[PDB]
Amino acid sequence: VVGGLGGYMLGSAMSRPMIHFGNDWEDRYYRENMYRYPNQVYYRPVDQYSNQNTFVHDCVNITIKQHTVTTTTKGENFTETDVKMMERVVEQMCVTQYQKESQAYYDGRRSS
Repeated sequence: VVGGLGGYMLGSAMSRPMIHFGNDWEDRYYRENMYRYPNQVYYRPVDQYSNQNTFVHDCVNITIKQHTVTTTTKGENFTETDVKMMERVVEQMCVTQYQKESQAYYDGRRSS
């Protein structure tokens, strides 16, 4: 727990997507430095929620407050640029993550 976190669950596993920062150099810089960013995202269970917006952005909030602290406490030091790029990343991650947390719920709750 990040010294707060009301129960937050970690993700599953996703990869490096191919972001669209809309600057040529940004698309290069990320293509090299993408490994700095997390391979999972922290979410809340779908068990009540409403609004994909807040699922993704509270996920992005916490995750960019977790994989900072988790690493920024070991003497890594995330650049400003990395932090803003990581936003696009963890946003597109947690989009796909909520597709699991909704579907694995709504389909898991079938049985046979």
